[PDB]
Amino acid sequence: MVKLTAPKSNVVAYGNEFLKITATASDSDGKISRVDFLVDGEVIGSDREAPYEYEWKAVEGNHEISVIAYDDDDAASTPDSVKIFVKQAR
Repeated sequence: MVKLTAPKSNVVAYGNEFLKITATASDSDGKISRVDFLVDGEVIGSDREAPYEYEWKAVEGNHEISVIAYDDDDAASTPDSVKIFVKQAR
């Protein structure tokens, strides 16, 4: 399983500034190999070690941020996601 811990849906963010995405992940059968971080369904990057975190260069407008945990068989969890709105670059 995976849980998105940040950001919240009301996060204040601006274009071209970095937004931190954070997630927990765990698995009672075997081991989490990585957590992928997604924006609008596109993988922006991965983290292989807890605490799982990524920074995204924010782009203005509506976006959905998600996380997917992958096990040792490289099998995917159901995603956790949040919808945000990124303001125009200052």
